[PDB]
Amino acid sequence: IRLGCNVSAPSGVLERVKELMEDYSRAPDAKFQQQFRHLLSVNFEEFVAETKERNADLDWVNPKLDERLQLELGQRQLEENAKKRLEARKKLPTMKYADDIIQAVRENQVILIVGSTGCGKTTQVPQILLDDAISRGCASSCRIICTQPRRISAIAIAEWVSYERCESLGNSVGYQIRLESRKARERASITYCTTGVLLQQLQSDPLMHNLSVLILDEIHERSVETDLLMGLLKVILPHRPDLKVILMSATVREQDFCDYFNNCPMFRIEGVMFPVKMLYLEDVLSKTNYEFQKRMKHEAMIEPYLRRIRNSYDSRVLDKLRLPESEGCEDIDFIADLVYYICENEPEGAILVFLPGYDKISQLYNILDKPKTSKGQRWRDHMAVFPLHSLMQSGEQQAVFRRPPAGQRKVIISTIIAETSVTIDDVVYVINSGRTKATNYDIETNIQSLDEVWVTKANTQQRRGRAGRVRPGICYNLFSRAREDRMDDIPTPEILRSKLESIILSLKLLHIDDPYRFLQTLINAPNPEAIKMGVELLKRIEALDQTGTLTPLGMHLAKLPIDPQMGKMILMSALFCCLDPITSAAAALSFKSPFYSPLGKESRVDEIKRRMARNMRSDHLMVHNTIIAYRDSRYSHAERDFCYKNFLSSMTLQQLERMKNQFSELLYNYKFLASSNCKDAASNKNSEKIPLLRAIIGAGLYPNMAHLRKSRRAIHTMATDDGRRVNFHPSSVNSGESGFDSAYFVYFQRQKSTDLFLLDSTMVFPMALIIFGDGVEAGVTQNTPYLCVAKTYYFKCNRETADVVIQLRSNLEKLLLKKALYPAPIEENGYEKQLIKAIELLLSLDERL
DNA sequence: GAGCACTGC
Repeated sequence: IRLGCNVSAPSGVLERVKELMEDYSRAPDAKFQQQFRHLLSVNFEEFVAETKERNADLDWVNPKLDERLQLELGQRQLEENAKKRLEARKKLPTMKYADDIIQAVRENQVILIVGSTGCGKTTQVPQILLDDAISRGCASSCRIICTQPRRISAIAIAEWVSYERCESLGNSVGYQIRLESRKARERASITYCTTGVLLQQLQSDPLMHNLSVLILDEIHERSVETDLLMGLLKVILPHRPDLKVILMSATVREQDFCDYFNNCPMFRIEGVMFPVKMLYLEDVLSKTNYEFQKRMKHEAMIEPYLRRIRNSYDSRVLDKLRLPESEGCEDIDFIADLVYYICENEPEGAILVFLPGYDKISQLYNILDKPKTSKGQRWRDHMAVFPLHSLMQSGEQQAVFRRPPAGQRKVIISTIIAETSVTIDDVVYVINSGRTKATNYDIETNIQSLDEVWVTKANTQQRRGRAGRVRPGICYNLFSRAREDRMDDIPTPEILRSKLESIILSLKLLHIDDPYRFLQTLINAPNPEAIKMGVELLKRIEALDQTGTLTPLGMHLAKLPIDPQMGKMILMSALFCCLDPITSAAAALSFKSPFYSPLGKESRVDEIKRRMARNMRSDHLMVHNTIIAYRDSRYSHAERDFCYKNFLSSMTLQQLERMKNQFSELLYNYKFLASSNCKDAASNKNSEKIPLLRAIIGAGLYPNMAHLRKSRRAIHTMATDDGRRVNFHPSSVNSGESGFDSAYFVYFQRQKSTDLFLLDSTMVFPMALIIFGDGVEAGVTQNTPYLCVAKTYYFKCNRETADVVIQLRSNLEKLLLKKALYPAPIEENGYEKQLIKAIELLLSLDERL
């Protein structure tokens, strides 16, 4: 055991802390406690009966509305606005199958519709079912929900379908995503939403009584949400005979979902796309004749294949396939040369280059922008080159979508973001490197890593279609067919990649209390060891008790749309009156940083982050300072100038503001706050006390702790609490800095790439970790009295301070349990405030002097 | 000294 710095507090402070604790100890309506007791006392059969009675609205129909919309449909089908657009819709393959889909839905609870791009299933199926219900005089019984994986798709599809019906958004078609909606009319309507919106609405309507038809789209992508939804339908559907479900998939292991729901009926609907010829590395080199130079394994892969194709290609072409760097993106000049090849030959059209990540995008951009080869210098001024990455601004401007100036060919250098998330319509040419990056978690070492990997066959098939939107395209794959043969069908289903705390907790509000039993019923069952890791984390933050039963705190956290650790932090910031900085930190961790990282500007970005961090040694407080400065720029009508100078996305900043406001409104509704405004002065009295903000941030990121031992940019010797050496990620505001006031840090995420990095950190003080943490005990190790935290970090502490801190923790636990069971704002002059004051006083001792 | 991509009444 190694003893750390002395945490003893002065007698004058100890005296006041004990006065404040004893004032707190002299303390003597709750509808939340009755709801929590009721949830725990009902079995699943009762839960089902009670939710039926509470969501009965769809038991009510409106015969005059039914008659009126039937009449209006028949009439307006003779108007000349529709009946053009109806003849155009009938060109969509899905409309050929309308009557068979109507009949199959009528005869089956679940059907599956399988189709590729252009088939029209997403826009036409909801309309077919809606117009049939209206035609049959059933209109007001029809409420159709169609889930989408992505926000932008929910909006765009809803707007398109609304236009096809000659309606403004909000009549028969609507959309709902998080914090934005254009709601359709209540009945005889189609709503497009993100899958997560529907999952959240299950808390109020767990058996889905409030819709007649559920359409799950893009299930072949195997997001957590749709995988979970399908598992929940196995619980729900036996209790909902009248509910209809239409599953929708691209043709990517479509049979999995058919098998998963008994053997349900499956429609295969043909696509509409222009042909895209597929070339592989052998064909590419046979065209360009590019010459390379500056385990194997690989040799066992390529040599049998070179035998099979020996007569179809020149031997010098085949011989290049034996070079391991011929495949993938390992040689960027090879890729640049293929770009030049397409620029010289082939018809006009844009080039879309799929590369794994930021680093290789930067390399290809620099080669094309500042070429060393004469062939490149000829082409430099004839290309319009756009790097595309989730951290770069290019996707948030218009230029990459519009056609380039005449005589210039657009070249887009992209990550997987342009596979689905981002769409460029004038692309005729795709260079598919076959490489992406993936995050991998190793259960046994508890290490998350980011590794360059081969893409899957489904990825290659998706990238190929990206060349066929306008005219016949070409897809150049930078690997051999032998490499393709070795690729997996699909990416690992993301639920096998996921941390499970939030899911397990949310299931409790649906009365699925045994997560081992339910998650085993998914299409791919997560590792039971990851479920246990999820349950143990939830017991550690006391969202579950030691029996695994939901606590009052756990119920509150399940009702916030954020990971429970950060939900806890937000709730603590309400009690400790730091709401605004803490919701900023939580929202940035839950969503993302507002900072861009544009090509070549990375040291400039580092300097901006430094200035926003204001020497507070926290990436989390840095984000909040950014938000404070962003508000000032709006108040100054300097918003654009501010975002430009500081490399900030105003779109991300505005979304972070919306999320902070959602957290504030929910806490207000749950009676933890007197005001719903996250800036409200009452909720923020402590928001400029930095040691208090470090304490609350620590309370949320605990137990992820690190300890720095080191001197010198500076070199760092630092280890997380598990003993593994780490460094701050270079993008972090603590990388390379020296002179930390404290050697301790908390962090949200640790990740291995070239080193084991902390991607974000806040410098913290021991006494804060001790007050809000666990594994706390006082004792004597050598002859020195100590106080420890997590049974890991042992601090010199005298008896007087130890006994007061241990007593403080007991009262804090008592206060937290009571606020969770009986939510109410902490009154300024009351008993509970005196315990808050005791803690503020102890934490203020670490203020920067 | 480095950052695949989604998302929440």
